Amino acid sequence: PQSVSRAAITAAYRRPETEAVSMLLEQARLPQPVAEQAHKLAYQLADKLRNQFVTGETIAEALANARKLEEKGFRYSYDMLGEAALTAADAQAYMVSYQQAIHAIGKASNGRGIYEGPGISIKLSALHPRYSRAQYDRVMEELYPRLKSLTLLARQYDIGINIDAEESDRLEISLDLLEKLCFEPELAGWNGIGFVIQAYQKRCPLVIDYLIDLATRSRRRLMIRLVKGAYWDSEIKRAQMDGLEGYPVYTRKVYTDVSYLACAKKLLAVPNLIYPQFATHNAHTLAAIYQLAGQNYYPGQYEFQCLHGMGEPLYEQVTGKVADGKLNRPCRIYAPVGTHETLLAYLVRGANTSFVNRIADTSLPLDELVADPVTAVEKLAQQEGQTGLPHPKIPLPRD
Ligand SMILES: *N1c2cc(C)c(C)cc2N(C[C@H](O)[C@H](O)[C@H](O)COP(=O)(O)OP(=O)(O)OC[C@H]2O[C@@H](n3cnc4c(N)ncnc43)[C@H](O)[C@@H]2O)c2[nH]c(=O)[nH]c(=O)c21
Repeated sequence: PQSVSRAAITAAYRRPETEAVSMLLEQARLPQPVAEQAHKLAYQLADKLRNQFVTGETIAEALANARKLEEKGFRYSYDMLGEAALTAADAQAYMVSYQQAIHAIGKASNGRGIYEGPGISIKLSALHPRYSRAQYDRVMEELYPRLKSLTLLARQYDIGINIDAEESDRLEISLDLLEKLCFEPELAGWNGIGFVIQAYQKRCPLVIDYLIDLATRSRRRLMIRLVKGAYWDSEIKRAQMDGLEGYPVYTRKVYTDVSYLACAKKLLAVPNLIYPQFATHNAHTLAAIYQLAGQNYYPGQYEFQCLHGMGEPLYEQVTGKVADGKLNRPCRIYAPVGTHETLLAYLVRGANTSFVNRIADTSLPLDELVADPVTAVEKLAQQEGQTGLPHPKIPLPRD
């Protein structure tokens, strides 16, 4: 059974890009004081940037190697990576591996809790055979009890447990799993449940409204990892192959940047209901959130996140003491754990390296690198005669 907010999500599924962008544009606005500040900071972070991906083969080794950056203010979220589960036995192997990881992480956490201590990150596609194409009934029957069991194990140790986000046609299933989990009696009062949402989806703002509703109804604070989205190519491909009325995601990168900012504001507005975790390696996005979060930061207000191997050089400037030239804002490192061989997944994941490749391009000016998304959309509208038009090289599926 659904709440009104929950039922509201469907409509936005693949709504016209011009409409979606129009609704959101001004919501992504940086106040003038904020915008100038964010630009200056963004500039100095990217400029400083213009001047290894596996944390450990086992969780014990990952934990051993974590002190170095934890001492500097970083936090960690560990994920036992590997291929999607194909059989129930694969799923169970992953289950066993997650359980063992939680005992180890919990022990190392040693009562640090869900904010300051490390946490676990899980992938639903690891926990159910052929999840990408699995049926609702079977997921609820077989996946849910695993998710609940892992979550209770994390509560026992008081560590955060985060649910990943995958392809857009998995969204609704994942939300049902989240809703049921939030009403478990044994989880009452505990706020360590975490969930990923993807800004590149047109449904994202509506998903946020539902999450706010859910946190309210279930009397908790949700830990929400806001990312841009990792599956853009395949989202575009699948909609074309299926001949849909439109895309579930934006087709221009700047639109996703606009969406991320508008969504970040919505998250920050409700400190009682949400602990926002801003996962980005983009220097402007970081700087903007930093200013948007306002004055009088406190540790439990929010955190940044990044991928191991991609984010440290940026966040070395952010996490740490102000006396040392840092910003004193925590960053949680997402740390893949497993045999280095199984790192092939990393290589498997252009779209997702937009900013990091652009900052590597020393022929690209820093000022265009850290340009305001909203301002850029207005410029595009000026040139093209209308706001929020789809990428010119990507027509609708039925074209
Ligand atoms: N897991 C997860 C967990 C953590 C801790 C992090 C930090 C990230 C992920 N995650 C990956 C994430 O979704 C992004 O792919 C990644 O963080 C890179 O984004 P960012 O650092 O913000 O750099 P950017 O500014 O260059 O953005 C790139 C981003 O823009 C979108 N894009 C690209 N091209 C586009 C076009 N033409 N039109 C619209 N949008 C376009 C893409 O989203 C691209 O990624 C991750 N991702 C998940 O989906 N789910 C997860 O659980 C995690």
